[PDB]
Amino acid sequence: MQLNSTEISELIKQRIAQFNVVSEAHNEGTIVSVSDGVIRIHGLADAMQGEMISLPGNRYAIALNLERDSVGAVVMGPYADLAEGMKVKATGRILEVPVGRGLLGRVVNTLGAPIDGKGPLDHDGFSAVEAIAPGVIERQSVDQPVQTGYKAVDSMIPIGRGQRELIIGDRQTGKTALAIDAIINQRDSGIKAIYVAIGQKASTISNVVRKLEEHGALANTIVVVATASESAALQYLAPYAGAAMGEYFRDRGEDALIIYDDLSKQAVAYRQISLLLRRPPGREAFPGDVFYLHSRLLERAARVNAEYVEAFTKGEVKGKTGSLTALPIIETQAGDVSAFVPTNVISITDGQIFLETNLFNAGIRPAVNPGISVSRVGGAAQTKIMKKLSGGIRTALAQYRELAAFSQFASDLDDATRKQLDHGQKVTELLKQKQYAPMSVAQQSLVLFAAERGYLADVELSKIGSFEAALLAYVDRDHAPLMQEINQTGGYNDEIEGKLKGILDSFKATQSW
Amino acid sequence: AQAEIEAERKRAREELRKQVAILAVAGAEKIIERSVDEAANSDIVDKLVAEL
Amino acid sequence: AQAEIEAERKRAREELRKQVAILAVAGAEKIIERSVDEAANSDIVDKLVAEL
Amino acid sequence: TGKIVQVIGAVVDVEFPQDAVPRVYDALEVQNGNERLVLEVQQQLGGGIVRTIAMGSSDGLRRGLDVKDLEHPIEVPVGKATLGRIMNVLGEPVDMKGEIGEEERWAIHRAAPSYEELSNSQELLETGIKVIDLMAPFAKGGKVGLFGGAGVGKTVNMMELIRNIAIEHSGYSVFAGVGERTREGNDFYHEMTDSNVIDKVSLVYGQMNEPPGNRLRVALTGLTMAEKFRDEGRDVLLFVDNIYRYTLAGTEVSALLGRMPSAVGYQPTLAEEMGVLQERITSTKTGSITSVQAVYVPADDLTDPSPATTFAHLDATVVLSRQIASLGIYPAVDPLDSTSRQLDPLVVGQEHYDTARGVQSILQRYQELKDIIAILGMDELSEEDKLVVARARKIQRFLSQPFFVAEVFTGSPGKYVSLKDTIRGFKGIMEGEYDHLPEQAFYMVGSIEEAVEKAKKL
Amino acid sequence: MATGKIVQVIGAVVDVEFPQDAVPRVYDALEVQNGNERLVLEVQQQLGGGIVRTIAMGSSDGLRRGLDVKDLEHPIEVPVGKATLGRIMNVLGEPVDMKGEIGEEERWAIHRAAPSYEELSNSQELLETGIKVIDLMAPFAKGGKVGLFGGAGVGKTVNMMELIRNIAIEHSGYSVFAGVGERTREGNDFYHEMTDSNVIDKVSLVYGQMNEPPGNRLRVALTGLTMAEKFRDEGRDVLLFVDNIYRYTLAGTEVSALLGRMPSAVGYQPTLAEEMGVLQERITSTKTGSITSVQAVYVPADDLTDPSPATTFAHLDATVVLSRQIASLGIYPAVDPLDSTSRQLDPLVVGQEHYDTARGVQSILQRYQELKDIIAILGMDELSEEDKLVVARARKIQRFLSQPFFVAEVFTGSPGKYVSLKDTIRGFKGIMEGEYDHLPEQAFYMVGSIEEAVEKAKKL
Amino acid sequence: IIYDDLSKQAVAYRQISLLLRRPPGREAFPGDVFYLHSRLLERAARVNAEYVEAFTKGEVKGKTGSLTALPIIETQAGDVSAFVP
Amino acid sequence: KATGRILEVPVGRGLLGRVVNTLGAPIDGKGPLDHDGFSAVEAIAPGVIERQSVDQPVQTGYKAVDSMIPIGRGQRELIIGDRQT
Amino acid sequence: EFITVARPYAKAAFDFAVEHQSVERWQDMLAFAAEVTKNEQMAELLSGALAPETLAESFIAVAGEQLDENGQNLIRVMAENGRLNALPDVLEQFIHLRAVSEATAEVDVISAAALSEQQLAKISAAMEKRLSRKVKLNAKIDKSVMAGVIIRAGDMVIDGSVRGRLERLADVL
Ligand SMILES: Nc1ncnc2c1ncn2[C@@H]1O[C@H](COP(=O)(O)OP(=O)(O)OP(=O)(O)O)[C@@H](O)[C@H]1O
Ligand SMILES: Nc1ncnc2c1ncn2[C@@H]1O[C@H](COP(=O)(O)OP(=O)(O)OP(=O)(O)O)[C@@H](O)[C@H]1O
Ligand SMILES: Nc1ncnc2c1ncn2[C@@H]1O[C@H](COP(=O)(O)OP(=O)(O)O)[C@@H](O)[C@H]1O
Ligand SMILES: [Mg+2]
Ligand SMILES: [Mg+2]
Ligand SMILES: [Mg+2]
Repeated sequence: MQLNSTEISELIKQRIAQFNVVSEAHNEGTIVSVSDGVIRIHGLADAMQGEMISLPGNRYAIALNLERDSVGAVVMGPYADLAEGMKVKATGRILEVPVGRGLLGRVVNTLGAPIDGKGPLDHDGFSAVEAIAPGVIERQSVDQPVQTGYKAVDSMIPIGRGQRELIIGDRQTGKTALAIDAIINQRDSGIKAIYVAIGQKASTISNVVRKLEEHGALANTIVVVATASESAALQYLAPYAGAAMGEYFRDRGEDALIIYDDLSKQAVAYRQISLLLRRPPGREAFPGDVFYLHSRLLERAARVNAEYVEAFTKGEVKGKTGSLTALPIIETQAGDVSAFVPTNVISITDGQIFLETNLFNAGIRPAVNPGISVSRVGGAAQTKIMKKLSGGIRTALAQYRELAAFSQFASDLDDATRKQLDHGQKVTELLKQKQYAPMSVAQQSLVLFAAERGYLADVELSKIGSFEAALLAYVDRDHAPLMQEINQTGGYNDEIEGKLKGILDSFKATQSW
Repeated sequence: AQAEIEAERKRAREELRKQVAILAVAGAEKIIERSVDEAANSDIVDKLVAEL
Repeated sequence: AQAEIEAERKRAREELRKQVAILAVAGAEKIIERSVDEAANSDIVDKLVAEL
Repeated sequence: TGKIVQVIGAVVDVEFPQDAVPRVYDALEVQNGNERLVLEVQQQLGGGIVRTIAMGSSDGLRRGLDVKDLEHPIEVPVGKATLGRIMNVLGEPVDMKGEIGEEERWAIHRAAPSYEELSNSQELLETGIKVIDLMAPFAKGGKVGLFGGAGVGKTVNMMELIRNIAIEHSGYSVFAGVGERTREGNDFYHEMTDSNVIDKVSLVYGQMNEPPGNRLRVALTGLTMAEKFRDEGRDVLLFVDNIYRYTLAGTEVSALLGRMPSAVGYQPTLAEEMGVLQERITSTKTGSITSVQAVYVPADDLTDPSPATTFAHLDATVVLSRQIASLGIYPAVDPLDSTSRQLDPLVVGQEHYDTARGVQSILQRYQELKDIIAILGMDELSEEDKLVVARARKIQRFLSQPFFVAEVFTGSPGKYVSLKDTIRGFKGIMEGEYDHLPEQAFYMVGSIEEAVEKAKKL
Repeated sequence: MATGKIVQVIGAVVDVEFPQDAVPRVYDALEVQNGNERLVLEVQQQLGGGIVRTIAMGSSDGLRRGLDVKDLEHPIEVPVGKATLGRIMNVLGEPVDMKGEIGEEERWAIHRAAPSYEELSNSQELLETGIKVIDLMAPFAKGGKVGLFGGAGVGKTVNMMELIRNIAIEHSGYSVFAGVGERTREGNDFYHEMTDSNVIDKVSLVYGQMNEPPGNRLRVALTGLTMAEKFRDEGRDVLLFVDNIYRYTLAGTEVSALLGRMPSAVGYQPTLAEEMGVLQERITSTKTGSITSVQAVYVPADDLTDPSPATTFAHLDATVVLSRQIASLGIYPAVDPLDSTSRQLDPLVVGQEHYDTARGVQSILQRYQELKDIIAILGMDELSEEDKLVVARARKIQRFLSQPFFVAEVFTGSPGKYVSLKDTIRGFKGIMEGEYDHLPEQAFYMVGSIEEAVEKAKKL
Repeated sequence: IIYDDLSKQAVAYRQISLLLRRPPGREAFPGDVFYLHSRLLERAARVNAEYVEAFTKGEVKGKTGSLTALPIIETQAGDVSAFVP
Repeated sequence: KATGRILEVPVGRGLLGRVVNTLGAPIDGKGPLDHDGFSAVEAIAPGVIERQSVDQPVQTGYKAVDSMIPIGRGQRELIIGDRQT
Repeated sequence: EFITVARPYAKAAFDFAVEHQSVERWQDMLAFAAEVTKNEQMAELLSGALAPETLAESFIAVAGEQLDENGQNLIRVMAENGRLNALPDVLEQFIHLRAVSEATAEVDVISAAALSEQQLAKISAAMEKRLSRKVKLNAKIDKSVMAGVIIRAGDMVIDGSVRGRLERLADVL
């Protein structure tokens, strides 16, 4: 079973053959103070900003304040063992993380050390944590779909390959659920997934990993973890490590989806770091450069043209464009979007999905507010059929909500207004969807066709859900080839509409909800 | 289940490597303690000063 | 499988206990830069048996 | 060896020879008059100066006093020897009985369990309280948080949870009083002794009268005892009387430690200070910890950073509202803000889930209608809206329940309600079976049969 | 030779100590080797003896205390003239389009004084945009300044794209686009759009994207202003487009705290109004040449009370306010007629017909805004029949102001419409009168000219 | 014992505190404002006979001491939700 | 000059019937104080084990208070309200 | 710490001493001025909030070994800003600037045992070419390193100790 017990010895012994006797030279400094994870270092004349500073043991610090006669650095780990007068060695290295294909299905901390207990990492080398985003001339327009599996999101608010779509809302409104369902849906789409957990408690991450493992999604996903207990440096650096890990795929011509969970907690950790460094607080006690943090973080998510990929790969990969899609999550306290961090993140991203408590309590789950939510890429990210169906739908629902506000006390409704009110109520009922139940493109297209072409009109509101379920089952058993054609091509034509109309008529005649 | 078993086996192997390394270097320390030579020390000094 | 690897670890101990013998390389062949006479000819087995 | 050089409230600076500077979190000792005062190291300043927090009253300290350096952090007794006794933050006995027969002492500052050790569990834990187990059920080994303002009834709910949960749990329990009333601690201890259940509970008490250091560090001692009981392989119950005071003590001491204020004047390390404490209260594959924590809400502002940070660490959250309490409805649980991780059709099953969501939707519709009702009155409503209002009011009344611990207030005897009875009653109310009964019929009734019996006499 | 040494590196702010007799002047450029890459620093303040505080025009990462800093005795100078056309340049005037060297003949400092009082002009020649609400409520003038106010996601970018497609193509003259703090994707899409439509040869692009350090975003707008001023001084008429003015003040706010200034107001830098005036006063049409400018202005949380949007209001001539409340209904362009205004909207310019139509529309919408409050609670039956008629016709006008742009077909899926001023006037006159009382409200939504609203009513 | 205007005390700590440059918290009171009242009020308690005997050194036996307190707080516009109340 | 006393105030039954400044100095014209020594102004309240439960009545005259809001010996009872109420 | 505030005074004093070719006397005066600052009663006097001129004139009284025209001016200038406590650091920075001006560097050598003169000579010769300055070695051999040698100049460190090799090897774990 473990005959390797002999060979591990040879593996250990060959290290001595690998070791080097050369006497190196390094710059040296001494710790003068230790407090709350921040250390002040005297000396280190050659220290660079952002440099990795090596401490006693295998611990590291990041140099941030290069003041005269003193260096301020933050410890990336448990700082309590440090003491005044300890000797500190300045390396030449910037922060780097393990990166590669082998990270899939592994749980690693912000430093890249595997914490899942599945043994050491297989990886393809190391990449810098801090890196610049591709310039203007290296990008390509976003025109490819990433399917969320949610009717509301995929219809009204399309997300494209290379888009930055903010998920924003109050606590306990389903922000995490939507993102993990988006991760689950990618199990067979070929898009790699990265889930970055900032400041969440470890048991929640255990539950998330268990849910991803209950489906086939975990083998396609990388999980980066920075629990609430870990030092602020690790939490604030966590998104960048995930960004670099996703950028690994983006430059080779593969698609990656990266979920930043609670960037607000990253901003909180950075505020703590800045205040401990005695930097001047700005508005809401946040440091001034907090916008630069999120802006330079989020600008990495982009779609690059084939030329950039060929240049990066030195001709190994030709003709393929890489893309990184980011879905940041922001928590608002009472729907107040005027707060500093929400305003910055809303300014940066290419759109937002608003989840709010009132709709969630009303039973509208997912509680996507069609009015304030918007996608700035729009129809270019959708397949042709989905675009055709949903384009009218989203504004129709918004204006229905307005009309329902207006009409609430009027006894007499014009028949056009009655049509709008009934249609809006039925469409609002239609978009509700249970958790962990993604729908394929063909099924969403079929249901939206059933809604748009008026077939839902006579059905009473409560039976609409059973109508949808029965239609899905009937079409799946009787009309599989058309579903396969729609899922593969996503095309739309006169014969496609005719077949859909025939399917709707046959279902509505023969079947029972 | 099979993947869990294989992962536990790999973890056990890495554990054994961690076990051996610490006591190995600790024994090498004593090898230095009981095999050091003043001529060897002078050789080390002269070697490093010859390449400083 | 866990009960298999539990006994296999007890089997593994003897290979770990044997291979701790080879420490003359790790310290001696690095620090003196030449091969060395086995001054610790008795202390090597002393370390082997005492440490594991 | 050390010399005191500054005394600023609870913070004392001590100078040591540069070769002997104590490590962070080391315990120091200084004679203060006719008593011995312990100091805990917080920060290492330059030049051998160290900044410490006094575990006691700092008045009477002069400059230049000799300070003795203990080489270990604060260590408290643990194990079965702590069972049935009241202990200080420093692990000293506070009851008049003799010394604690300790066999082992543990440092209070410990690392959280690793990600691998964590264990998942879904065993629903039943309570006698209709609203809690209906809207926000919680599982064995999970975290429960009671959020409320001043006077809404966090402590009463926690005592009722203690009474109900202790029935089916035979393991040990730990109660940690942090910055609360001493009178409540004495009453709890006496009622535990009278019921002869004291010998299963370890009580760590640092109350509001204590200086900030005791309130700041007291919770960690209770956590250390709970961790000792857990690592033995048992199933433990942990109750924190008020988690908010810990952060409040941190805020009080933060300014003197030389840290710039943040947000609403809280310490910048608020989130890390809360997380390091909360992460240690977790069930593990070796043993499980069930935790109930009361969370004070300053000025009823649920958006304050201290309540806001706590929300993410908890599995089930019960929010108490002053407005409901003013109606006389107890427990004053707000059902539109209370939420639990366990409200999931897979675990609770479909019927419970559907009943809970129906109640939630009905109450949301009532909240939506109330603004119109306030101005135009109920007469303007549509006939279905009036039925919605009538059912919502009945639901609101039915959520009330007489508590056994509240008999000293209401006089009426307490009730225990099964989950089956509450789900059946609420489903019956929503289906309209009881639309002929008055609202008062449902007020303060244990079960629906008691509601119909009260209706006969109105 | 290099004569200075870095002594502090905090964030984007670097302090350099020079000999006491060779202190660099304010706004002078500095040069330092950040490993392989050459880095440029801009001197902001002279303080103490020989020490200067500087903003790095690039990433501060990798800088060390002690690095030698060379003293370039001139401010940042950028290429100007026809050579810039069709090229994409950064804040420093370096090409970033991979097309090769700029090959300029002249270079200009980005910091310069505004035109004097005597040189200004008042040639308010009316300009048509082809948008109903903009042409009606807030007419443009040649050589004027236009601001598009709005929150995030209200339509500033698509409105500016439609304005470009309308005027700048027909303008028959040079144009400058300053991408201050823009998204890289949108800048790339705009460049490809200009290339495919084959008008890039007439326009020069300056880009400072969000990811760039605060110095680049702080100074990038001045490069565009310098190029536009070079074109103007030749005597040409040029169009200047600014992606977002607000981000310039945001970069200033970022750098201000480290520069030792105390905070003010909502945490803005104390010099907010001074910087805003300094930038805005160079965008003017002098007697030699005219600069027409359209500026998008971000409004934080749609609060027009915020000092950054509040201050810029005084510098513009026509102000178009986009409101999320209208955008929530999906009725784009979402221009608010009751907040938008223009200096040109007086009878002496527009003639009495246009002025009367605009005033009528404003009054009708104002009355409807009051009546809607009664309707919301009490219901529509409580109104006078004349108030009911006013509500109906106002609700019609509100929808008629909408218009599909054929730069937004990707979103809507519908063909764009172009409207002349005369047809807009006639349509709003007809809706104000009884000609169209019988058409439904939806009959006007995103239609275009009044002449086709009847067609949608028949189709509805 | 009936303390009058414990509110007028809290305003006074704020002055001594703000004069000492201590960072204010919610409203303008310093975070210690809870400790101020908590340590003053907690002295009002009823003590068992054993404490009385220990304190009196055996002079008084079998009697329990007590101290009742009636603090007075003044609310603006009947707002019971203010910080100090 | 630093006195050796931590802040202390005169105490004793002889204070009864006097109007006294916070330092213990009398402000009435009734001469010096007879007192039973001094006591510390800042002190720690009795701990958990020294308390006893409240079961004795302090009767205020008003019917509403003694009926609806009983006050016991050793209890702390907040009186809270707006101005001139 | 007074490190940052001592720098201008040390630089000014060194430039003045260079222009008057009196560096050694200045160094001795600075040492004397640094010693009186450490006096227990003078420490309390300096801690008290006396007026700058009276504190200065009281400080000059305790010093009769100062060049009055220049040393008194120095003390009065530091007194007017309350920097008198910085004198022990002004002295150190003055020494450092003098050593930089004379192109001379101190080097500390640590080894398991005393070195031979020839090894010391080779070390000094190598260091003089490394720094391009004159060097002055001092030997501080240590009980804990069992072999090798450590060379420290400024803050650049070259390690050849066997202890360093042992720890650097374990790091490969
Ligand atoms: N589509 C849905 N249908 C029904 N329940 C849902 C749906 N989406 C989420 N939920 C439920 O809502 C609750 C909160 O979900 P989730 O944890 O994703 O919220 P969140 O906004 O991320 O919360 P937090 O602030 O705690 O991180 C859970 O009980 C989850 O099961
Ligand atoms: N079931 C109940 N029946 C009647 N009254 C109740 C009930 N539950 C709570 N109360 C009321 O709650 C009041 C205060 O309760 P409790 O002491 O638990 O509050 P708390 O929230 O812990 O407050 P504090 O913040 O002051 O510690 C009591 O006076 C009691 O009248
Ligand atoms: N005239 C319009 N027609 C259709 N959609 C529009 C229009 N204006 C804005 N939108 C919607 O608003 C979104 C954002 O518009 P954009 O102008 O990019 O935002 P911003 O004003 O923040 O730059 C677009 O994706 C588009 O769907
Ligand atoms: Mg979440
Ligand atoms: Mg309580
Ligand atoms: Mg726009």
